[PDB]
Amino acid sequence: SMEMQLTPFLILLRKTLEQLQEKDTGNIFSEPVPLSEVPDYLDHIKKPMDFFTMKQNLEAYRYLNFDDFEEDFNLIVSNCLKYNAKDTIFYRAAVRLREQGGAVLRQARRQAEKMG
Ligand SMILES: Cc1nc(C)c(C(=O)Nc2nc(CN3C[C@H](C)C[C@H](C)C3)cs2)o1
Repeated sequence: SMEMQLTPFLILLRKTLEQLQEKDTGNIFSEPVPLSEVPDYLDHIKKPMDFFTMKQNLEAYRYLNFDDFEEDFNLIVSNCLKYNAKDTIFYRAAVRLREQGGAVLRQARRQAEKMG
């Protein structure tokens, strides 16, 4: 909501972001894709995203509603599916992250709705 207390909501986002990052068992989503090793990445991906950047956005108060937070998580997944071939560790890991992050987000959204 417009008038909900922001600090409980941001603590919820911090807890949720930690739970999502814990699903990065391949350790490929928690820092920006290294452009020095993937120099054509921005030719394909318009909005890179990763869990460190999400933490920066959170602490800069760029997430004022739950949907924008979830949209950036979804970008981590969709960027990875888009850039990488299906028969890669990266692609398979993005599918796993989509599956595991979904339950985290469903529970977190229920908590966010109770704050409005
Ligand atoms: C989700 C995704 N899509 C793509 C195309 C990639 C990708 O190329 N990841 C890569 N990681 C590395 C190595 N990694 C090691 C860490 C310890 C630090 C961190 C900055 C770099 C090289 S390339 O990841």
